[PDB]
Amino acid sequence: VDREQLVQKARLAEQAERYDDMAAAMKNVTELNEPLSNEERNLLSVAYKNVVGARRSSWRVISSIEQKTSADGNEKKIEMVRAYREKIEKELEAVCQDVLSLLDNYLIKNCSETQYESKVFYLKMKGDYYRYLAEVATGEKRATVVESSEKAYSEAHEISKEHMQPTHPIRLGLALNYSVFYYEIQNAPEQACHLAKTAFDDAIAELDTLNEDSYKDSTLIMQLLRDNLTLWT
Amino acid sequence: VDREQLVQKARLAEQAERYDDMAAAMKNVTELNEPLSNEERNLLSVAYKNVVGARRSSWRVISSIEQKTSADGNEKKIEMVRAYREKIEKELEAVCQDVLSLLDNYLIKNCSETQYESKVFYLKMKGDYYRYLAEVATGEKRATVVESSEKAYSEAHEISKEHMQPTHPIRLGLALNYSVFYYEIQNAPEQACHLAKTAFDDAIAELDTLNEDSYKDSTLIMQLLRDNLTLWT
Amino acid sequence: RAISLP
Amino acid sequence: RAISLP
Repeated sequence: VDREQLVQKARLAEQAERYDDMAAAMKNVTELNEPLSNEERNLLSVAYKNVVGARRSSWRVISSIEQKTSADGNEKKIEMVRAYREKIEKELEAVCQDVLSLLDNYLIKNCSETQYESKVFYLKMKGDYYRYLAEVATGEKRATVVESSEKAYSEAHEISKEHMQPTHPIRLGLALNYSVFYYEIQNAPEQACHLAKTAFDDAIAELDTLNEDSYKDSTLIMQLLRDNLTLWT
Repeated sequence: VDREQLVQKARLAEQAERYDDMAAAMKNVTELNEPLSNEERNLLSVAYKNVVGARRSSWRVISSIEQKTSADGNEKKIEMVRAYREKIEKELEAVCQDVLSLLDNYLIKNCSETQYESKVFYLKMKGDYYRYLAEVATGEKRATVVESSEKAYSEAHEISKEHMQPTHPIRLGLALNYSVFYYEIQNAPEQACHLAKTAFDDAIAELDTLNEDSYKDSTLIMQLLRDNLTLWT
Repeated sequence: RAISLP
Repeated sequence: RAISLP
């Protein structure tokens, strides 16, 4: 059982656009109960992002059609579109639960006090995947996953504020996603704008704290913050 | 579930980009042992084209990487890149065998003498899916599937020459794929060129015979014939 | 229509 | 390089 082969597998699977294989390899790496390098973290994130991403994209297409045919008033067709939506939801939720279990029982658990970058990165993932659950949940189940999403982002934001520079890509990326959560999930546009503007402004104030290694990644997330802000206003 | 529901599932799956579900739906439709409408044929074809397409694309990426690392001389890495290629091959081969079985046992079988369009369409698919098998085969296995592909295209070509106008999309599409077969598989560039040039010239000679329902598909293919011709010369 | 981290 | 029917 060779950790380096599993990582190489993941790199191969990514190149061949086989994201299930990539997720499986990186899951297996995580299960070895040893910390992930930066490259390994991203390999895990990219893998599950695509696996869940294809279901999210399918669910939107299906929901969108469900709306139109629901209005059209043809049951037999409506039942089948709805059943298909449910089938995709179950897939999506299974992927989210899979990631969350890795996060809670391996990745967040094994972060030491000083591994701030990793804690924020993982807590942000935890917020993201509960947010993906929130996108498709209704009733009490929605309320629960929304609370969980909020608690993950909230904690990640505390750690980021205290221990990372305003221009740090991971901190910026969290502000980005957390603000999206505020707008789309909590329907709190004021809170969303405040977070995105603050994060953007704070990065700009300390713009000289950019290393050439982070310049490109930070400035690009900053554009996204601004893009969202322009849209929301 | 009714035939009508399976077809609607196929249409939904297509919009959701879930080509496995699309193939499974259309497979069930085929197994009802009744002829396929025009829309149904295309649904079946688009479905499997994407399913196999994703493997062909992955195979090329992996094969290309195998050649570069093969030159590199690291056995551990070579073995697993090799094994990964083989895993994808098996998937691709299973998809082709699945389609071919549908074609031989249901679709071609159920074509009456006057259903020329259908026969050509299906025999072209048969040629295509043996061609895809030929892409990854070596030795005697390659020779066998190449013979099979040639046989299918050849028959389709005789029927299309005899029963379809030179401007007919299905006839043009066959000339396109058959000429690709000559070039890429048979390594017979003169035969490839002759077929593509003849088909294009014949369509131009009788270009007045385009119908408002087909001009679009037909003209698109004519471009592609010319594109290939330009490249091959 | 808001965009999250790619 | 050669393009088959889309």
